[PDB]
Amino acid sequence: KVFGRCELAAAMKRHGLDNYRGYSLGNWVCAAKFESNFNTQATNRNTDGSTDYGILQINSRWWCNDGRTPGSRNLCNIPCSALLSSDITASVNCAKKIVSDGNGMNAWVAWRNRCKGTDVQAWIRGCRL
Ligand SMILES: [Cl-]
Ligand SMILES: [Cl-]
Ligand SMILES: [Cl-]
Ligand code: NA
Ligand code: NA
Repeated sequence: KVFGRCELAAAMKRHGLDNYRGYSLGNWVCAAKFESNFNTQATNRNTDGSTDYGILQINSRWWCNDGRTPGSRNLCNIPCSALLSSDITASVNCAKKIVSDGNGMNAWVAWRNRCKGTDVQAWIRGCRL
């Protein structure tokens, strides 16, 4: 599914991401925009052979099992394909683990480089929330 900006904001809010670990909703929307262009089906391979999945580009090296990332962890205890669903629940639940692991949203390179330090509230401006 390709979410609209406000549609995703509302879904993320409903799933408890607003202010989760201190990160306002606009951070999460911004991260999703630049990680996946709001596309739940986005996948991208990494140099190391892991792959990033879904709207938040969660990495099979650590977070999910895709069966082809040898020696990797599955800290979210999910098949990576679950992160591609139109239902963002699995992505959100796994993102909550990631963001809680000590590094905050710096786990998401696009967030670091394109959202952090910007007016992220712009990403939810105009949305009925
Ligand atoms: Cl915000
Ligand atoms: Cl694997
Ligand atoms: Cl933090
Ligand atoms: Na992979
Ligand atoms: Na994801």
